[PDB]
Amino acid sequence: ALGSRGMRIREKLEKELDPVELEVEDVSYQHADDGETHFNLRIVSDAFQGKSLVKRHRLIYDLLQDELKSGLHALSIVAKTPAEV
Repeated sequence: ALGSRGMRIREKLEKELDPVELEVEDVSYQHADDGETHFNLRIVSDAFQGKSLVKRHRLIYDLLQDELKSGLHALSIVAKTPAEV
């Protein structure tokens, strides 16, 4: 399935957000093993309660910043609470 970066991204989000639903989709092929440069993320987590869309976005970027500083180019983020699905 996922390459090494994809697996790290999934594990980091699982560890920090304990999401009820999590999808990590490598879409590097759309922009270019293709490099693991682009992922779509769909995360359903309690941790987003009370946070604006942009705050949720920035939270995820912060958690994954080490990837962004070493080959990860873009993340497309859908971040919802269980109450929102």
